[PDB]
Amino acid sequence: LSAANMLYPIPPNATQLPIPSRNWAAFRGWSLTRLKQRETPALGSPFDPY
Amino acid sequence: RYSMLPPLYDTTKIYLIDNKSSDIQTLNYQNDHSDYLTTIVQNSDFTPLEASNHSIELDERSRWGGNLKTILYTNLPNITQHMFSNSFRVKMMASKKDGVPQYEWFPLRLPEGNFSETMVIDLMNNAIVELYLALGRQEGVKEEDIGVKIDTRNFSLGYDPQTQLVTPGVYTNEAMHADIVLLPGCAIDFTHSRLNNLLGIRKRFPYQEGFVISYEDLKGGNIPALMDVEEFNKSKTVRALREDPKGRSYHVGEDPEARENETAYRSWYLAYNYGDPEKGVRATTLLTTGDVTCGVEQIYWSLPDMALDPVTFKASLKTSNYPVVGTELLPLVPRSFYNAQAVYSQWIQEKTNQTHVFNRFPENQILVRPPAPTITSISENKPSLTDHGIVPLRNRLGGVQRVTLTDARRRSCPYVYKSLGIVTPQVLSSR
Amino acid sequence: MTFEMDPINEPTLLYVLFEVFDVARVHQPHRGVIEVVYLRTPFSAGNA
Amino acid sequence: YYNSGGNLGVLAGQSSQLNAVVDLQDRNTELSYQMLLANTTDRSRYFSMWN
Repeated sequence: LSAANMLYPIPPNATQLPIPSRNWAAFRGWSLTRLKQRETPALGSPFDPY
Repeated sequence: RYSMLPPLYDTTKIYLIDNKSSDIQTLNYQNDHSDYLTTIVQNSDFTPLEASNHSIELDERSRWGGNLKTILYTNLPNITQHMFSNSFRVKMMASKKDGVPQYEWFPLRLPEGNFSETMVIDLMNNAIVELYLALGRQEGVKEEDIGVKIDTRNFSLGYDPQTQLVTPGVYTNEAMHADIVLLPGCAIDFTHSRLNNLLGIRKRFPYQEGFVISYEDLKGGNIPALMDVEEFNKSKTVRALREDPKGRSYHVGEDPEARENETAYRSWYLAYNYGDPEKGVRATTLLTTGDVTCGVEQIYWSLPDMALDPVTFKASLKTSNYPVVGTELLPLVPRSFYNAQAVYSQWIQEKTNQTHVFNRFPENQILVRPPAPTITSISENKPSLTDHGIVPLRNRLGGVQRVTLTDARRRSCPYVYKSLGIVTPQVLSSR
Repeated sequence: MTFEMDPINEPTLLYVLFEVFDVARVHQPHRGVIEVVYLRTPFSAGNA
Repeated sequence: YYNSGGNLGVLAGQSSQLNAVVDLQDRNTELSYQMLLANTTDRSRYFSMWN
């Protein structure tokens, strides 16, 4: 895959969604989609109670 | 190297805060201030958690090794299930009908919170009472022959070497040091309790597991019976007091006064420096200071993903064998006071409180409330500021450190409120 | 970046993928010794 | 467990003691593996062993 995974919340009924970030170098390209919060388990923690 | 920005020369600082665990929401979503992960980055514009992949580089040519001046601060109660101070076994009588008694060991439990050495003693006997109020009085045993009872006063200050009775007619009301009174065929277990050190009773040879102390072991420490005061006109003397108000026999060994005047109440304090110091209790035990904290047990610190393996320690991933970097003493202190009110405040506390819980037997001179000893000592959680020695560092420190605080039995201490460290790395020697 | 999308009656997420170079070299000098060196550029270790 | 610093896997030589597995919750191994298979083989057949 070779890519940094980022996740930004999209409030219900929201239409616009800005995302600020900066790269000091040059990568390969962008790749994106859309997922449902309920269907996305919060990783990083050894357990998701919600 | 900080991967970005500009690198800095010698004498730098890498801080490991506990105020960073909330932001790392993903790693400490299960552990509370005992083994949480922190980000030793602190850039200031990259949102809470970030820089998990980035590593704080250190050169290949030379190894570092800075100090570690941590700031610990706990809030561990006096008594809790953790430190094994709430429970304490003690064989007490179960029944006694038609001369058909029995004795069985029962584990007791104490509530979380309450402190003070005097208050804990009253609680240890309060547990004895609730056991009786559930099994005792329903089966057969009376209120008189209640096995086990912690006291504090000396029961041989008024004793005269002629009559062999406490001439005052009342035991001297003035605590000296806590102990453990026992009745025929009943003791206390302290193999799995640290309450024994609280009383001030340690074995000379602590290395041997099993702190059993039966009634059979307390030979030559019989509590001298009182003198019948109301019957002193010229002659009487020899006649010890049997009953009293409400009628509660002291359980005399026999009717005679010769070799008998004594009762069936073996005392620990009397067995110590009044018994025979060759085959008595004073052979395996020791009269030590109370000390509320129960012990000077010292915690361990460690930082696996940063500090090198200290000599013989080995790498692994388990909260029960982390490479210790330096040990500190648990931030619990004794606070010496002075209550001249004592014993006199006892006579008043019975009115401050609505119900005599502890003092259910204000008549009996043995099953009463233990006289409040002078100078009460209480625990006080003081935020220590230790000074740890120099410790070598890795070749490439991680983005997300792991701050752990192991205990004596190698496990988490769920009573940590603050736990931050400061490290100031510096060059040692080249390769 | 500014993403304009259709409104949905439920919380969603914008899964982005900054394609980069996540490479790592493995060096084995002696018996029972593994030395690896990772390197993901851009985004070495987060952004700040 | 993957991409979780909380339960990062270990794989180092007993003598080295230096873990050779450095993971970041920023990476996504799971998805990565998926796409990988769909590029080297026909992701339509089944293979019980790997479920």
